[PDB]
Amino acid sequence: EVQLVETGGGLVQPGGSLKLSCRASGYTFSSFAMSWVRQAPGKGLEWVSLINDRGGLTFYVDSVKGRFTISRDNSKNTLSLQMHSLRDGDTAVYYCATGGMSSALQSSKYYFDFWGQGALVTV
Amino acid sequence: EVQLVETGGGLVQPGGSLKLSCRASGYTFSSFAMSWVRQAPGKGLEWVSLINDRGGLTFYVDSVKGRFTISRDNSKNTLSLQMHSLRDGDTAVYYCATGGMSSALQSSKYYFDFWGQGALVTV
Amino acid sequence: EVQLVETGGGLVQPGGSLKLSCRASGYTFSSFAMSWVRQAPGKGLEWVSLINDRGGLTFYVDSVKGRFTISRDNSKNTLSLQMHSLRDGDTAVYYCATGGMSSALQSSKYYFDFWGQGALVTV
Amino acid sequence: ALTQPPSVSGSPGQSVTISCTGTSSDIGSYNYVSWYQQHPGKAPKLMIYDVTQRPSGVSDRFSGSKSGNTASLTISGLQADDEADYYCSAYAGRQTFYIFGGGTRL
Amino acid sequence: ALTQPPSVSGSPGQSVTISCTGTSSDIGSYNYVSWYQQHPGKAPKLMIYDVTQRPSGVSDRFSGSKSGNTASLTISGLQADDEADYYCSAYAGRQTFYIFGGGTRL
Amino acid sequence: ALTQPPSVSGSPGQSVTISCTGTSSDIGSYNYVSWYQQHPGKAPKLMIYDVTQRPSGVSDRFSGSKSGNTASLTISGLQADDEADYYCSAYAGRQTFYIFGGGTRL
Amino acid sequence: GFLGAAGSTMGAASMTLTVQARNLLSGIKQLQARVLAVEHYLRDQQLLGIWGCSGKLICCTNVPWNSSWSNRNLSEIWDNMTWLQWDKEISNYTQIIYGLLEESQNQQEKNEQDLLALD
Amino acid sequence: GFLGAAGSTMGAASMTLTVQARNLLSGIKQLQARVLAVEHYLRDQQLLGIWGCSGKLICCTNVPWNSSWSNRNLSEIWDNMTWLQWDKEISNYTQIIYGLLEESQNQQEKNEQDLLALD
Amino acid sequence: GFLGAAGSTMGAASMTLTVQARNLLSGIKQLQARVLAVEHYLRDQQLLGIWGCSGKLICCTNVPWNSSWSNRNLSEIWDNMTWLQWDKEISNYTQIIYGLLEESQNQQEKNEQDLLALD
Ligand SMILES: *[C@@H]1O[C@H](CO)[C@@H](O)[C@H](O)[C@H]1NC(C)=O
Ligand SMILES: *[C@@H]1O[C@H](CO)[C@@H](O)[C@H](O)[C@H]1NC(C)=O
Ligand SMILES: *[C@@H]1O[C@H](CO)[C@@H](O)[C@H](O)[C@H]1NC(C)=O
Ligand SMILES: *[C@@H]1O[C@H](CO)[C@@H](O)[C@H](O)[C@H]1NC(C)=O
Ligand SMILES: *[C@@H]1O[C@H](CO)[C@@H](O)[C@H](O)[C@H]1NC(C)=O
Ligand SMILES: *[C@@H]1O[C@H](CO)[C@@H](O)[C@H](O)[C@H]1NC(C)=O
Ligand SMILES: *[C@@H]1O[C@H](CO)[C@@H](O)[C@H](O)[C@H]1NC(C)=O
Ligand SMILES: *[C@@H]1O[C@H](CO)[C@@H](O)[C@H](O)[C@H]1NC(C)=O
Ligand SMILES: *[C@@H]1O[C@H](CO)[C@@H](O)[C@H](O)[C@H]1NC(C)=O
Ligand SMILES: *[C@@H]1O[C@H](CO)[C@@H](O)[C@H](O)[C@H]1NC(C)=O
Ligand SMILES: *[C@@H]1O[C@H](CO)[C@@H](O)[C@H](O)[C@H]1NC(C)=O
Ligand SMILES: *[C@@H]1O[C@H](CO)[C@@H](O)[C@H](O)[C@H]1NC(C)=O
Repeated sequence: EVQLVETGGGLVQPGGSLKLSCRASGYTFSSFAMSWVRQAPGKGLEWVSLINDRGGLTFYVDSVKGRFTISRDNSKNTLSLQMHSLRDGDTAVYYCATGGMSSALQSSKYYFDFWGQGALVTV
Repeated sequence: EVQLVETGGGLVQPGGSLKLSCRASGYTFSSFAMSWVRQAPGKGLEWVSLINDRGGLTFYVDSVKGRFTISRDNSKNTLSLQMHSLRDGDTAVYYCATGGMSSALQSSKYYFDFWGQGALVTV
Repeated sequence: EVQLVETGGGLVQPGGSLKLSCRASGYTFSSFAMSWVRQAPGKGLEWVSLINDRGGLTFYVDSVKGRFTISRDNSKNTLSLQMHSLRDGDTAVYYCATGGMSSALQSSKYYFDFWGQGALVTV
Repeated sequence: ALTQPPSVSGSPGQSVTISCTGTSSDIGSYNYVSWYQQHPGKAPKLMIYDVTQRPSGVSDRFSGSKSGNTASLTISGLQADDEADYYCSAYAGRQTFYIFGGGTRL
Repeated sequence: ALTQPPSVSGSPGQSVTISCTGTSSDIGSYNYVSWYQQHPGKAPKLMIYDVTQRPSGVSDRFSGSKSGNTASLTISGLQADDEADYYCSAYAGRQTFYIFGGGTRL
Repeated sequence: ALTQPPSVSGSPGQSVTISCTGTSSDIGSYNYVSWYQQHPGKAPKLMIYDVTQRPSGVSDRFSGSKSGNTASLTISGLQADDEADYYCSAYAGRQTFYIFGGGTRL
Repeated sequence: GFLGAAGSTMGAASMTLTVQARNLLSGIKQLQARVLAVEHYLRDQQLLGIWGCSGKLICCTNVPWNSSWSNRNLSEIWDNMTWLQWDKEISNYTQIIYGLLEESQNQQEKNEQDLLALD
Repeated sequence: GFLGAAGSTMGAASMTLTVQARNLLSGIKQLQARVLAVEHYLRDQQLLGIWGCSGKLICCTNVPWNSSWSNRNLSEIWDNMTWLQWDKEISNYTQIIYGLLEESQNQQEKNEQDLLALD
Repeated sequence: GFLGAAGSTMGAASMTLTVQARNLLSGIKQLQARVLAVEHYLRDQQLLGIWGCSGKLICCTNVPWNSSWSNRNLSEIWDNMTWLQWDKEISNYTQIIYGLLEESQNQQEKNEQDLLALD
């Protein structure tokens, strides 16, 4: 079956940096667009960043455009997220997911079809 | 002589829908760009929306742009304004007027030359 | 090496118009971009406007765009700043300076180097 | 927006003026300031278009003028039967097409 | 943002609905409203996409709809195993890609 | 605007650092932070440009530095003729070209 | 390679358009053949020009797909069909699409001219 | 139809440019004739290129109208004149307009390059 | 004049591209010469096309400078060297630069298609 596993660091301090990495299996990595979302204990679901199937295009929420980078290594089937400053309001369980965008040769998606286990980012 | 006669409903509930249709006579309809303007019963008159002579381009006041559509049929000599999601502030006498724009080949106007009788829209 | 001399007005009534003209020696105007930067009477320096080496492009801060125009004449080796509306918040010592940009055929400067002695404009 | 006096007055046969002011960008940038005469109960009719040009059907009593960012309509030889709600209107660029002032009574 | 009820409930076997209200521009214009069911301790699982479409591997009793500026998830035949936090999500254009509501507990 | 200390206190044989802090986006993105020395009664003279570059006519005792969203000018071997108002300036992109701080009296 | 993707799916084959574009420009009868090849090239470039595609290889337009030309879904068309089969499938509709593209571009250009005319 | 608008007013005739554009392209002297037609087409396309209009039938520039070339108003030019009459009235100015268009495009390209150079 | 700037510096020469470009178009053997000149012109136009530069004489791209091709500074390249010297300086790298430009334009067009797809 399809699997998606979040990995990365744990405790961070304000003003630092953190790289998260998702390993995908059970499907062709390069055939799906992906995104990063977060769930804070005191919040609901929210979207953070979106990456295309190739990786050429990236999109972010206004609150992180100047700090976060979403990237992907298609040969390693690995999605990466580099974060900076890591403010107290950024503490949450972060997830990566497949779906949410399409190449315009595949049908419309705009949905997050497969969700990983998640990893907790604590400031 | 030029005549513009507005026909449409004069009473709608908040959040409803009304289509106000202006019939033109006395001139070549397709040769002029035209607009809808409104005047509240106790206030001055303001511009609402402008449509090009061919109907290709439409412009609206931002406070109504998301809910009003201006359209025309040159073969029927008919101008219409489709209003949705009406707010209490939209109660006014609306007027059909010819002028206000020139499609590049003819001399400019930026004025409303011919005026109709008007129609009262109650929200 | 390079000398910048500014000629212009002094105390002018609000609502009028002034033209401050910078002449210079030591370089050809067509080879360098130039700017107007002002000294607040009681504080520091503020950039007002920048004009490209050829004069084709002009840039202003938003607080002055509606009142100030920067113009160049390479044949006369003359730079000028025309100011209109004369808001009394425009009192300052206005300095003529070189630099601020390049035309991509020289390494980008992004700084000012030669300075004149300025002219005090009051309102 | 545009600012226009709520009323003017004068005796029959006299010259009166109605001013129209507003932000300097909208009036100074574009020389398209029109005036309309709206008799009570009637739709407005064009009185002046462009800064000074008069349309056909309007008498010589009505003449436009502009200076700086202030526009005006001059009504010479004012008649008692001329009383109407007068409005000024101007082009405001591509983002905002037209701006109207308030009505002037006589 | 989207508004969801804090919680819903009902008897086993009962049909219930969960509403989602957003701004009329984004919900009306964009027909891309989905619902996710997040069991406690688990990541959210997609249940409803394209307003009325069901992914494979999802119970047929799960459905949804859109109306006006709102959308809803309908869960017929409530089971004890259906206790989860429900979330709605919608496309909001190019400036904002996704908008979400809070969780609704069964 | 950029922040800058209103004044510092130099002395013979010591080094002084004049700090400047601005928006992290503009300072981090555009590595074009210059420093000027404005003698009282005179126009500002360029002392440093770029993070570590120096113009002709200025000795090596003046050196710039950049880190994070901050920048500084370090001066050693302070002379009587060095007592002037120092200013920092940085490139802000196409919408605004330069951001300036206040003056620091030695 | 030239036509190397000819047997590939339409999606995969869309990534080699520059190979064909470069290679298509690579006794009197031989000069006639060269002139005719040039005329065919120029007619194709003029046809792209009138559509407003300029030099783009993948030109997106404002003409909707009618669905009567072909009722296949996007995934089936791009993943399970070749360009030869697709081109044969819609050979009866090509001139209609071309006419619609020309009309759409004429309306677009007039609309742009009128927008530029606004002060 | 091809040249059907030749006797129509300039305004109405501007809507038929597509037909003439398609009709510009459609034994030693037959080959020579085809080559000459190609050369004229390419000269016109290059001339549009230098003006920055390579992809359009109708394009606006930044060059002002002198008004000495023709002092007619837009209504008279577009509604009361044919394209043949207009071409005759400005036959002595066409190369001046062409030179001004080339200079304007050069200034636009240099200004665009300098604007792109800004970070 | 044609090639008048050939001995001038690259910066000054960049302002005369229009005259040199316009003069590129200006029994059997001369007809062959005309056809060959047209073919070379079209080869250059197609090369500009695949790079997305068909509409202008000065086209900036998204390919960074490698610095291994030439390590001269910008001022040296534009103010001291002539275009003949520059051509010699990088004569060994043209086939790499063109390929990179092709790949860059292909990625740019695909990105544009994906951006247009967003509702
Ligand atoms: C041809 O078909 C085979 C069948 O699986 C496939 O593996 C191969 O990639 C195909 N190649 C092309 C060029 O379509
Ligand atoms: C689509 O095809 C039908 C088939 O007759 C035709 O009637 C209709 O006009 C077509 N629509 C368009 C937009 O081409
Ligand atoms: C496309 O149509 C075929 C026709 O049977 C169908 O089997 C396939 O599932 C469809 N695919 C999509 C994505 O709609
Ligand atoms: C196209 O027309 C031919 C006959 O000329 C017919 O055999 C073929 O089926 C048609 N194809 C379509 C897709 O209409
Ligand atoms: C030709 O002249 C007649 C005069 O009445 C006019 O009605 C007609 O439209 C004209 N047609 C063209 C193509 O100029
Ligand atoms: C119009 O043409 C005349 C011809 O000599 C010239 O002198 C004048 O400067 C021109 N005016 C403009 C605005 O081009
Ligand atoms: C155009 O000019 C002619 C005379 O040259 C005049 O008769 C006509 O009324 C003018 N039209 C406009 C709209 O200015
Ligand atoms: C052009 O110049 C010739 C010179 O004799 C003159 O006869 C002709 O009328 C001129 N035409 C225009 C439109 O100026
Ligand atoms: C040749 O070099 C001299 C040296 O100053 C220069 O003045 C001249 O313009 C150069 N020739 C050209 C064609 O630029
Ligand atoms: C420069 O060219 C060399 C050629 O081997 C290449 O290895 C290197 O990565 C290139 N550097 C850049 C920044 O393109
Ligand atoms: C650029 O190269 C020239 C070649 O002599 C040299 O004189 C100049 O100093 C160099 N400039 C820089 C900044 O490297
Ligand atoms: C090109 O390569 C040859 C050897 O292959 C070498 O001798 C020559 O100097 C090189 N030229 C340049 C400009 O790199």
